[PDB]
Amino acid sequence: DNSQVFGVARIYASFNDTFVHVTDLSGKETIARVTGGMKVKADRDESSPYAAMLAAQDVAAKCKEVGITAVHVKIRATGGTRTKTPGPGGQAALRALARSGLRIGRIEDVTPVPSDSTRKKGGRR
RNA sequence: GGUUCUAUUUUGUUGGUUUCUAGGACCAUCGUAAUGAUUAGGGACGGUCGGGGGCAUCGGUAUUCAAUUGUCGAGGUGAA
Repeated sequence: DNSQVFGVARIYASFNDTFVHVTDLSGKETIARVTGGMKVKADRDESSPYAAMLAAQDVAAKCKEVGITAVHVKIRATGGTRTKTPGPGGQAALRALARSGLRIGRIEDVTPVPSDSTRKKGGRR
């Protein structure tokens, strides 16, 4: 209904999850599809870029009803849902958008990056 | 007994002239003969650099908490 011709998307990609939403050019959503929303949860068997491509592709089905052309992605973290490889999966979503009738606008890396990169130890909550 | 005059020396005091001696303030230059390529200390004037200091403000990103919308499972690990 909205017919917002471009919009942003943050690709969240933690170790188990790879949902892909695609919002408009202002902020409010219209469509997000979860990894569990693509039927699977089995914790260890959630990692790879291969099953993560399917969850990110079912986004395009309901995104059709609005009609977003250029999806401008912001990748946060790297992981996804698995059928094969343990480890990365955030590269999956970019392939899903590119294979559908949706277009890529720009690729941005939007991560909380510290200066020195360790795991934290030393101080409160 | 001593007085008086004259000459000389010494001590104190005063004045003109001649000659000689102490003491106080401030500043220039570094010459050459006795260890041999020496501007050794403090700055004033005029430009200049820096995350040196303390305080008072201000801005941005990320995280967390609280409230509200759209949307249904996640987080961890070598497996758990």
